[PDB]
Parts: sequence; C-alpha cells; structure tokens
Amino acid sequence: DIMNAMLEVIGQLDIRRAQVLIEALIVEMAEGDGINLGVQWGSLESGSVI
Amino acid sequence: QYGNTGASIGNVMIGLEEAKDTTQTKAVNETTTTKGDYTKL
Repeated sequence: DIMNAMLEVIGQLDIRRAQVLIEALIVEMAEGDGINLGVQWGSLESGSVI
Repeated sequence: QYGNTGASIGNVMIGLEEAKDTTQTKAVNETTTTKGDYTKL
C-alpha cells in the first residue's frame, strides 16, 4: 500500500517543467545643452579687470 | 582696505609694483634692466 502511495506521489512530482524566456529591455535616453557666453575686460598697465 | 571684496588693494598695488620693469645700476658705468614677474599680481 505505501508503495502504491509513493508511486502516485512520484508520478505527480515528476512532471515536466515549462521554461520562460525573460527578455529585458533597457532604454536610456540622455540629452544635454548649454550656452556659456560673456565678455571680460582687462588693463594690465594698471591692473584692472572685469 | 576691505575683506568683503574679492581682492584687497594691498596685494594689488604690491603686485603692480612687482610687475614693473626694474633697473639696477652700478656706477664708477654698468646699468642693467630686468622685467619683473607677474606672479604676485
């Protein structure tokens, strides 16, 4: 009897395993900008600067 | 003179004097001329 029980357990734990295909998708979009403008001044004879 | 400001008049005037061209004379009649550094200014 115990044999016929454990064969019915083994029968149901022996099943095939499905297999998943995991496909990640990573999207990284960067963008940048900048505008740096300015006027400087100087006189080195008598040192005076902007 | 003030410390609030970016730079103080002392270091600026000292720097301007160090930047001037210095001359060193030895008479008897040698006279040499030399340009000063800007590193303090």
